[PDB]
Amino acid sequence: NTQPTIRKDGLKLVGSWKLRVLSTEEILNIFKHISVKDFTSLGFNEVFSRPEWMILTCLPVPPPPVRPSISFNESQRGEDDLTFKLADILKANISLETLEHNGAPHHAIEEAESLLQFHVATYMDNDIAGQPQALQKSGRPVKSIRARLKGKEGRIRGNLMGKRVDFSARTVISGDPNLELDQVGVPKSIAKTLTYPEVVTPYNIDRLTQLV
Amino acid sequence: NQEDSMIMNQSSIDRGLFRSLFFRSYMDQEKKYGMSITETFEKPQRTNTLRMKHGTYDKLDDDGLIAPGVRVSGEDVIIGKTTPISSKRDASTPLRSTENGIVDQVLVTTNQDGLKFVKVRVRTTKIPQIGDKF
Amino acid sequence: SLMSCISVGTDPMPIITFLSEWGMEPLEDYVPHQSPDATRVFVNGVWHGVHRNPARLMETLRTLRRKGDINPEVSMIRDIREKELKIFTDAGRVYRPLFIVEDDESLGHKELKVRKGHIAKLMATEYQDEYTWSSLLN
Amino acid sequence: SLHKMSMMAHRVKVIPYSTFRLNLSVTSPYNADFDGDEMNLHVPQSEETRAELSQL
Amino acid sequence: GQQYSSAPLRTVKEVQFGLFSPEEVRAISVAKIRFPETMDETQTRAKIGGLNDPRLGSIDRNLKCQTCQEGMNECPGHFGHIDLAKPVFHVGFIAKIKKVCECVCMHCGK
Amino acid sequence: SFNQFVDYTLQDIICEDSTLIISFGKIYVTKPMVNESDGVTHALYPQEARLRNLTYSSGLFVDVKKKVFIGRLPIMLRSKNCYLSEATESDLYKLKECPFDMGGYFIINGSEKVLIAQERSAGNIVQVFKKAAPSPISHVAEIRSALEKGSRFISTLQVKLYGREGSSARTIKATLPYIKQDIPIVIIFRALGIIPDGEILEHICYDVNDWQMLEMLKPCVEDGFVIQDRETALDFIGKEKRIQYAKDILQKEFLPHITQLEGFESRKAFFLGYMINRLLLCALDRKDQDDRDHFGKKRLDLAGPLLAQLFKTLFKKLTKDIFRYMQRTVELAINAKTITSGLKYALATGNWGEQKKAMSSRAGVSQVLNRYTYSS
Amino acid sequence: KKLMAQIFFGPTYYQRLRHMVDDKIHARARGPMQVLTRQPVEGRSRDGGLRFGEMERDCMIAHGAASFLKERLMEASDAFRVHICGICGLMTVIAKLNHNQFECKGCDNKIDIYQIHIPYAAKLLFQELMAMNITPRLYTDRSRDF
Amino acid sequence: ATLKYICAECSSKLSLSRTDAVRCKDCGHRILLKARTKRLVQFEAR
Amino acid sequence: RCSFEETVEILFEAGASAELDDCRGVSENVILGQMAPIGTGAFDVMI
RNA sequence: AUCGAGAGGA
DNA sequence: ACGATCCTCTCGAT
Ligand SMILES: [Mg+2]
Ligand SMILES: [Zn+2]
Ligand SMILES: [Zn+2]
Ligand SMILES: [Zn+2]
Ligand SMILES: [Zn+2]
Repeated sequence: NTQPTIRKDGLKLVGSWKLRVLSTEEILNIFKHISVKDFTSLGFNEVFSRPEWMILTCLPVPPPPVRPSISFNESQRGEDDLTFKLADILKANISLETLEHNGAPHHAIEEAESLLQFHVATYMDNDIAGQPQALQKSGRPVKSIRARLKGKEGRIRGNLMGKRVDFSARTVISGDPNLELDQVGVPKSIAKTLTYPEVVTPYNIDRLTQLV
Repeated sequence: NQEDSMIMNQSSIDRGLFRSLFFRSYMDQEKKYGMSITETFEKPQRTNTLRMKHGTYDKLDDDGLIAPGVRVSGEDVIIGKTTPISSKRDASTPLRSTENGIVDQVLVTTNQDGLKFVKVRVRTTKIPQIGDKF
Repeated sequence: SLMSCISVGTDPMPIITFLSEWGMEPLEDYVPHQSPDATRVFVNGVWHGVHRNPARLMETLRTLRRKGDINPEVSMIRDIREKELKIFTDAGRVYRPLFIVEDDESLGHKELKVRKGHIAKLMATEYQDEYTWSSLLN
Repeated sequence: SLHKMSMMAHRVKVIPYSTFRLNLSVTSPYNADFDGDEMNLHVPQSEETRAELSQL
Repeated sequence: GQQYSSAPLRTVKEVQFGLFSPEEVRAISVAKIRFPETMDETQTRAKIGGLNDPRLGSIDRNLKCQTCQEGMNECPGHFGHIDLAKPVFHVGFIAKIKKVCECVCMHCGK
Repeated sequence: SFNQFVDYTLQDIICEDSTLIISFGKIYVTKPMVNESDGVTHALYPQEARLRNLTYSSGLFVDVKKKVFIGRLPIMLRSKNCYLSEATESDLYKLKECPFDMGGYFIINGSEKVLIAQERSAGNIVQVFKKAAPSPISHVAEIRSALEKGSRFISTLQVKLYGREGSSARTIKATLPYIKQDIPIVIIFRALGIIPDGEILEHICYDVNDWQMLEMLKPCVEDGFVIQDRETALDFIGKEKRIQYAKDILQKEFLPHITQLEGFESRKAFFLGYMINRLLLCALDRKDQDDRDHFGKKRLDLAGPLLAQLFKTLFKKLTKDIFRYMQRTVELAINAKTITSGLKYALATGNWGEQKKAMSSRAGVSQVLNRYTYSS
Repeated sequence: KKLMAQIFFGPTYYQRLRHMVDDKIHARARGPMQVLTRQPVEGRSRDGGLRFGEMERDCMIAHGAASFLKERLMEASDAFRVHICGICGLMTVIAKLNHNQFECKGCDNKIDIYQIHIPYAAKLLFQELMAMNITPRLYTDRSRDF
Repeated sequence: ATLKYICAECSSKLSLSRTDAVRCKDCGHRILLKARTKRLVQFEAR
Repeated sequence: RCSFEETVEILFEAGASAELDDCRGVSENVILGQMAPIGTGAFDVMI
């Protein structure tokens, strides 16, 4: 029987043949089986990565350090956009633990399996096809881990290979002919500022202390 | 005076050549939608809250607003205001971490909403020094 | 630039009208094949028709923009060699300075209409500090 | 910073006035002129680091 | 700038990209995450069984990161974790995952 | 620009889809006021608002049929309302307002804001474009068509000359509003009533010794004697359910200026000919491509027309929150604000034209003047 | 003494431009830091840092000045110690520091563990990564198992 | 002589209290300036 | 590669394929803030 | 202090 | 998909 000619439509897999959509759930099965020798031939590693993993079971949750707070305030609140989107998510997620075991109604489930998938795609990205997002406190648009992670002024590019740093300084500059080539006239007030941790030593103390 | 620097008669600077004034104004208001939470302009001092600024307050009288002929500079508080959260948490603007001058005029009005309003102006005279552009 | 200004926008129709009341055989009754020497007319990017002898028509228009009976804003362009006549009343068009020249002169050649005459009456208005820019305009 | 040359260790000479002062002829590699160009300074914290700057 | 550790010190020499087995996710957690709120249980100010904390670092610059103490200037945040319901795709994966099927086949999956 | 907003424009925006299921008329406008909470209504003076972060803006009064206010309107300093507009020199120093100050700005919360002219490509213009190599179409005459008094329904018609040089039989097609594909002109021409192979050519080629051009068209005519009739021209654009649909498009969105009413059919055929005439003048190299950088085929949108693109947009809102206290009345409800505050936000930011953001209007039209030096 | 060359001398109208040095001469020597990153803050206005850009790095590498790159990329700026599982390469650890206690639950590892050293921004990313369902396994020996 | 505010428009030595809010003595303009200070200031005339 | 143009996804296909990063690259040792196999870091030091 | 928008210095 | 570096500053918002 067969392999459909498959289609991406939003966040769903859709097939022709010779139309049944691929419910999220379908695809877990599969892989949950597929072979070891099948994996690997194509890119996988028994222990470190498996196609069933490629799809979402359970979603970790990033602790505060990753997404924290406060404001203009004190008594009146604070938060980043992951705590907000890391809600739209624990949000619809109980909207569905509240149907299956409470009020249960056939084709009006799936209105809300796309929410829960959708916010879980959004919490990871949103500069894609169709709708971006926004409010439900700030307006726009949004946040996402990805753009945090993304090119320039974003982690890796802007915080890891290029950080802002201590003991530095900056001014205007001008030329002065009675200075030797390898010198640099540092103005005083700055020298009064930047510091160099020296270690105490028989050798230095006398001078050293007269500084302290 | 190379690769475009130029040399200036420090004598004639003194006589007053290329001098300027330099005012800068700071601003403040009181609260938001509170039926019981209202910033207050005052000259603070702890009162269970104790997060007040590194710098000095003693240049503010009681309305919490420096007087005019007063010379400020450093991290000096120019406008004391406290915001009570449960209590007297400081929240008062100090002068630029770099500027220094003299208060010139201080204004006290209000906004559409019957709001307490303040705009403090500080004046400095800046003199053609070494690195200045022209 | 110093002397630049910008269209603010008039109303097309009082002209449209004037046009259809001075030749400008309108479009519908158009017969391209039995009247090719037809400067076709254009208003605000619309084709309202045609016109034989558009010449005897512009003059008139110009005298009417320059006397003041048609807004001085409205631009009046007659392209001779492509047989079109575009009249613009759009808003947001920049435009400008200048004086006029019509050879309008008796004892000799092509001249500027202006003269020490007007200009001296213009300064007249500098020391009494009724001749404004605008009177130059009209 | 489009060279190694836009960076180089120098010898400090504290002075009055508030401009980083430098030698004409060390201009090019920086590509500075003096009609306002601004310039950064960093300060090594390890004895090694000091070495790395003064030697390489 | 943080305390003595008994632990030793190593330099990084290998990095293993790889993925998330729900397996570990709930093996590795401390979280449960049962409610979608941040902290107010009837104006009551503290944290909650819900979001941001049931064994997780803090705010009022306080040490209760689970007998962990040392707090927010040494609390490598420790992970939360949350069971979903009926599974879901994973965005930057859609397109390999579409390619995976245009590659395996139905019902037995070979 | 401003004056001719107020003075005229404004009043015309308020008359329109204005009417209800209620009829506004004369809008009335105040020299700027201010209602401080708990109080009379003061007379507002520029220097005064620059100081207490008030908005030099005046009162919006509408004369509503079976006297009434809907918002306020930021006033262009030194415009016909700004009290500074009639002021003597010594009258000025008096209001503490510099007499060298030339005004031309607004004042919103003490910050003087300037509306930045905006440059854009004119409409209702005829434009031809040779298109690249790697493309089948080879020239295209186009028109960003849309109405001067009434909306901003934006409707772009293209007349592409599918077929590069030589590449077999150069056919001509066009483009239409909410529609499926292109159209060989001759249908369309038949569809506007012009039917005879050649009563058509007149609408295009204007002199008959121009075989060259004629011939250029020899192959269009041929994509159509598969249709020799009004009703089956209208046909091809999908019975009676979908004929209609076309007798519309070819009145409501096909060349909207000109008109949208009933019988103005030939008024358009002719045009469409005109388009094609230049489209072909340009393909036979008798005449040059159309230069996209002629200042003459662009406009600057000053402050009037901007306040204008906002005022409509909110006046349509106050207008329709109202089709709503009222929908729910069955058995004054106006939210003034919407407007008196929408205006403020745009004038206050730079997101020219409310909430959504979208309005990458983004110009940050509205900036904070500059005042380092007079000449700036 | 007279000057050998005659000179150009005259009145010429000159301009004083905003931009005076004393309003620029910021200098930092360790100060406040952001909340997220733990990196110094932007702006002299708040005693920030200067950006030692991707670009200046290239040049340090150019010179061959390794150690200095670490110092600048770690000791000034982010720098942070984290513990790790000596098995399941993870920031899954638990500093019950004091009570010489270590554990890596589940893994149940109590003797295979690691204190290591990285840019706090590092840890971040990794957590960010993890929180996007990916493992950034941290291994200790130049060694792959074979 | 013991002073506190001064409204701007007319020039009256007002001096009033936390809670008579703001406004003048028949010249109502809520503006109001802060006096001068009295620890008289020393200038270097340089 | 991360340290350049398409960053999030190189991270993902890296995630899925279980790439094992050597960490012999300047770019990556800068990320873990350790010495670089560079001039000063190319040899080792002993006794 | 996070965020978006324009203005300016090389 | 990218797109000079660094740089100081002002206005406005859930
Ligand atoms: Mg220069
Ligand atoms: Zn902890
Ligand atoms: Zn199969
Ligand atoms: Zn572990
Ligand atoms: Zn008075």
